[PDB]
Amino acid sequence: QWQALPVLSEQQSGAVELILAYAAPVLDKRQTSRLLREVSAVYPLPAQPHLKRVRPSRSAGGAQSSDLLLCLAGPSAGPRSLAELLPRPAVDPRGLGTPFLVPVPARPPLTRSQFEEARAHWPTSFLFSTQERAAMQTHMERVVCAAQRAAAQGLRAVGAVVVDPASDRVLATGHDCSSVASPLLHAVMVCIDLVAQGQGEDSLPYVCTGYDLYVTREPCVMCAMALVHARIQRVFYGAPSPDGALGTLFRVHARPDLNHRFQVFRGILEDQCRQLDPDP
Amino acid sequence: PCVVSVQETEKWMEEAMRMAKEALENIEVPVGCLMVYNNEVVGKGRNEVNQTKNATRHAEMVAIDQVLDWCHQHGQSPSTVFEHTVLYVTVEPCIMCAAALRLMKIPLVVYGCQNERFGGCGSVLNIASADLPNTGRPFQCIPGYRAEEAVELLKTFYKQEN
Ligand SMILES: [Br-]
Ligand SMILES: [Br-]
Ligand SMILES: [Zn+2]
Ligand SMILES: [Zn+2]
Repeated sequence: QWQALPVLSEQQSGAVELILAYAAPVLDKRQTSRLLREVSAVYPLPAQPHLKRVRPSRSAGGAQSSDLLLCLAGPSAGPRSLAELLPRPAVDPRGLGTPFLVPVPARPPLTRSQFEEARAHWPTSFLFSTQERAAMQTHMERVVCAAQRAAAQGLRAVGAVVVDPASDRVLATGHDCSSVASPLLHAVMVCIDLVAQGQGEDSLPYVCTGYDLYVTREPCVMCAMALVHARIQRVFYGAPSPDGALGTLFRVHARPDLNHRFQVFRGILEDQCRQLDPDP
Repeated sequence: PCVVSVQETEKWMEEAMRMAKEALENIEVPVGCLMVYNNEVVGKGRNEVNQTKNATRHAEMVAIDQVLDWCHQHGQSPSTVFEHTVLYVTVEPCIMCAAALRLMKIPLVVYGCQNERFGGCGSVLNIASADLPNTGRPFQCIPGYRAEEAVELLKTFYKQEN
């Protein structure tokens, strides 16, 4: 039992902003399909495709009713009638009630606590599926197994794997290897070295473009920044690290001033990973 | 044995400059650097990213590997060498390299021009003196040495890339 949390920038972690739109009740349930077609051909809402156009509502007895998302509100959002909002003959407003203003999410939700606030106002589009969840689990039991091997040997208990999501082919597994002679062989630095030596003669030095990295615990500053330099596309990790740079102390995967950004999900097999070693 | 390295800053940095020029010529980000322990150069590195096809192979990390090789081959504890080593580099260490020098417990970096795209000693983040109780020790910086010369080479390189 576990769940994947997105680490987004502070800017994107806040509440989704709202904008005002006009909605109207569907008093004739059997006009719904027809009215949805005619309305969203006039008001296709091209910049808010995450909004569902039909909002259901279960009565206190299960009796269902619905309002329809007519259009966005203008600069002066006063009361507005059906005759003023929907042109004719292009729309036949039979079956609709008097329009009303409703706040709606301006942008699609990203975090699951943002889906919560946003579905409160108006239903939206959207975490991981069964098939994917099991697959991400397999890659993370692999890093855990690797972290345990390092702990038994005498090294830091940090496991990393690099995976190609196009074929789900593991490209490099490695654990921490820091020694007195070689103190910077953190789990992430070892995987980047392993992918690097395995790539072909015609390769750009962005050794990790497109690839996913799963690591037991969140990378240190050195590892994280290297991931940005290497152009990893997604990073999954289990437990945070106190000095971690993908969510704890820094969020280098989501800065504007670096020429690369990437998604980070924390909390995958976190129950197991939490008892392992933090980076560094 | 630390400030003893600082006396030839002129010479040490002139030599870092000649390597930045080399990197420039070989389509690498023009950044060169030396690592001086007890007035002897124990490690040099220019940026080797495009040659090795390994994004992490920055000048500073090529030099660190070279010092660690020197420590291995001569049987010297890297802790006692790095802690009295000064790094001379023509460009302010990136965020990654700054964390590297911290974890190596290097005490002092002398550097040239600001790293506006990736700098880790204040320009983008301040990894160099941040409060990171588990990421090594913070180091100190003498910025600015021959910065006008060094920044020109960056500006040249990026006018040259796609
Ligand atoms: Br999930
Ligand atoms: Br940040
Ligand atoms: Zn690390
Ligand atoms: Zn660097």
